[PDB]
Amino acid sequence: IFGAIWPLALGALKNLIK
Repeated sequence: IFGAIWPLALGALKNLIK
């Protein structure tokens, strides 16, 4: 599920800033 972990890595940032 590597292709599913990258898309989540970008959300981890938007969650910290918003």
